[PDB]
Amino acid sequence: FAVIAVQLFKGKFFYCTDSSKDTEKECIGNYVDHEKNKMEVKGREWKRHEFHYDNIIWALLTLFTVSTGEGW
Amino acid sequence: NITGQFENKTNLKNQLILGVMGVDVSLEDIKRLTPRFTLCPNGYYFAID
Amino acid sequence: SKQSCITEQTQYFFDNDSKSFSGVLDCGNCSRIFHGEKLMNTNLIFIMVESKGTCPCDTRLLIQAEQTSDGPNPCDMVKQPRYRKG
Amino acid sequence: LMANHDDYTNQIGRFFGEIDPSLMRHLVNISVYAFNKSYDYQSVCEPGA
Amino acid sequence: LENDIKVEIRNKMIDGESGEKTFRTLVKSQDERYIDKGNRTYTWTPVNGTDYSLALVLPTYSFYYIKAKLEETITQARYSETLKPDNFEESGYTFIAPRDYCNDLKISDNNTEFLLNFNEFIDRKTPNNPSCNADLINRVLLDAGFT
Amino acid sequence: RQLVEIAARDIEKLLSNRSKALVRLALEAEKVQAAHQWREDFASNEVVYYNAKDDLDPEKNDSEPGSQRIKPVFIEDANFGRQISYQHAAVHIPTDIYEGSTIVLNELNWTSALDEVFKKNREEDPSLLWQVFGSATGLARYYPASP
Ligand SMILES: *[C@@H]1O[C@H](CO)[C@@H](O[C@@H]2O[C@H](CO)[C@@H](O[C@@H]3O[C@H](CO)[C@@H](O)[C@H](O)[C@@H]3O)[C@H](O)[C@H]2NC(C)=O)[C@H](O)[C@H]1NC(C)=O
Ligand SMILES: *[C@@H]1O[C@H](CO)[C@@H](O[C@@H]2O[C@H](CO)[C@@H](O[C@@H]3O[C@H](CO)[C@@H](O)[C@H](O)[C@@H]3O)[C@H](O)[C@H]2NC(C)=O)[C@H](O)[C@H]1NC(C)=O
Ligand SMILES: *[C@@H]1O[C@H](CO)[C@@H](O)[C@H](O)[C@H]1NC(C)=O
Ligand SMILES: *[C@@H]1O[C@H](CO)[C@@H](O)[C@H](O)[C@H]1NC(C)=O
Ligand SMILES: *[C@@H]1O[C@H](CO)[C@@H](O)[C@H](O)[C@H]1NC(C)=O
Ligand SMILES: *[C@@H]1O[C@H](CO)[C@@H](O)[C@H](O)[C@H]1NC(C)=O
Ligand SMILES: *[C@@H]1O[C@H](CO)[C@@H](O)[C@H](O)[C@H]1NC(C)=O
Ligand SMILES: *[C@@H]1O[C@H](CO)[C@@H](O)[C@H](O)[C@H]1NC(C)=O
Repeated sequence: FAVIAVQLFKGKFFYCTDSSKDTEKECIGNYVDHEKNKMEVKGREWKRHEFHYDNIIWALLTLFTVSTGEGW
Repeated sequence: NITGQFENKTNLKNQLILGVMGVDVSLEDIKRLTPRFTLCPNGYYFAID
Repeated sequence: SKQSCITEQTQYFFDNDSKSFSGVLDCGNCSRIFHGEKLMNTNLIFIMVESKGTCPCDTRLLIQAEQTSDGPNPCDMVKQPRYRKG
Repeated sequence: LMANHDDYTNQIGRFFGEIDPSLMRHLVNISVYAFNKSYDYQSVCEPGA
Repeated sequence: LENDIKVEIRNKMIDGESGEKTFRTLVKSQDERYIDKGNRTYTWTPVNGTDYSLALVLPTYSFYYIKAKLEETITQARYSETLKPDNFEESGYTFIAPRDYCNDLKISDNNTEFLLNFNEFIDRKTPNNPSCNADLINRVLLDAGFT
Repeated sequence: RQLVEIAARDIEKLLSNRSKALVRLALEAEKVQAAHQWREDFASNEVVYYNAKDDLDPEKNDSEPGSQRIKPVFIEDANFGRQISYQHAAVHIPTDIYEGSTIVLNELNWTSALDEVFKKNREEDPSLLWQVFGSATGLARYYPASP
């Protein structure tokens, strides 16, 4: 199940701090963060989610996490 | 946008503009072309769109 | 701090060219006698009213000042809008 | 401008309507006082609630 | 203050054509507390090659004005010495309108500074022939003399 | 009538002066962009420009990888009332737009002939205020370089 979860979510657990940009080329620079409701200018970061599937060591730790129930 | 002209090419995005030029004219620059100190204080100039 | 605001304002002026105006003010259940004489060769008027300490007719006031108001009804001035050339 | 009352003169320079409005409301109806209401779209204003 | 004649004048101007119209108006005062029954003459012409349209409002008593002819080079001085802020008992207390008397003068809100600087720039004025206009300076000096 | 026509033709002359300045600027902008070749490599071929949202402190680390920033010398002009440097044109890049992308860097490249034409426009008409190319990629490049 941790080898099928790599071939299914490998590299796809990436996300950009700015919702509009969805590629690492685009997520450079600054952006206005309206979502906090106070209009502050932030920096665009290209990040993974904290619990990946990008590797067998990382698909076994994020899948034990599901087994213990938390944050699944 | 004038990239393909007289050697006519595909014109991918040659229908958009590059931008808009703009030069400011201040209303104090216009009030010096209409001097009011030869008129009585009740007289004045005014323009209109 | 402060914001822009349509403020209706009023001004008054001598409507008529006559110099003497007399009458009795029709106050609530009382009578107030007055005579207005406009001084010649000036902008002043002499109001000779003879009634004080009588019943109060001060229901409202005429406030000649820049009072905050809404503007003209914009739903009405789009039916016959001002002349305009596009 | 003043009055003979010696108390109105304390509020010298006030609009007469702020004191005895019935007088000049009537006077307006005799038409010794016309008036005009006009708007000043470009005037500063206290922030209301 | 909107009339029905002024609406006509506005619609005439917007059409970009020239004209002239004298009539009796209601001129709200500058302090927004009084109204006068004025007597104005609206002359207007279109600004060529543009969408605008210029007009000059002019009272009937404003068709003439005073052009101060002070070219003796010493009469202007004999009127100017009277404005100094030390003689404020033979003459009254004066204020000077902060106009563009000329480019070296810089107008301020501290009116006494403007009166001073105006006096110094009067002091050496003869070399400033192509610098600053004889019209306003002569008119103000002559008005100071008459006052 | 004479005063109205005189002031109207003076205003027409002013507006046509600025219209001719606009014509010159747009001619050069179209001609220069028509003779521009796309790129994606600005590490070696720097685009040197002043970014209007910069710090006056002499901090070298305020620059960006693909572009080397200018540190201008700001003199005081009472015509504009702010800090002005007539040697180059500032650039404004919105906070939501990255100043290092390829579109922005190409726009920053083909718009220095605009610097030259801005300067030559102001030389002919010393009274000119802001003249600016508002780019369709988000840039504004106004001539008198001010923060
Ligand atoms: C004005 O129009 C011209 C073309 O009409 C624009 O130039 C063209 O811009 C496109 C997109 O920026 C270029 O295509 C790109 O080419 C590169 C390299 O070949 C490639 O890696 C990209 O994937 C993309 O296909 C194109 O080469 C370029 N030139 C021509 C002749 O088409 C120009 O950008 C327009 N003006 C502005 C301000 O954008
Ligand atoms: C502003 O104040 C002026 C004061 O001159 C007002 O103009 C006057 O308004 C009254 C009431 O509408 C007019 O009275 C009527 O006049 C017609 C024709 O003169 C007459 O046939 C009627 O029997 C009635 O008496 C008066 O004529 C008019 N004065 C002028 C010179 O036009 C004006 O209405 C006020 N308001 C505004 C928005 O201007
Ligand atoms: C004068 O007062 C009467 C009675 O209150 C009122 O109906 C009228 O509208 C007023 N004005 C005129 C011009 O009659
Ligand atoms: C200008 O004023 C005079 C007298 O004050 C008056 O007779 C004349 O009618 C006024 N002008 C116009 C156009 O009404
Ligand atoms: C203005 O400045 C002058 C000189 O600096 C001074 O003499 C004068 O009192 C000032 N007046 C006001 C109202 O600040
Ligand atoms: C505008 O041009 C027309 C014809 O070209 C001319 O008759 C008119 O006098 C001009 N107006 C001014 C204010 O010069
Ligand atoms: C128009 O530009 C010319 C430059 O040849 C200049 O000499 C002239 O003063 C300008 N006109 C105005 C009204 O600024
Ligand atoms: C574009 O960049 C190149 C490389 O620096 C430069 O030689 C060229 O002059 C630039 N284009 C313009 C219009 O300045």
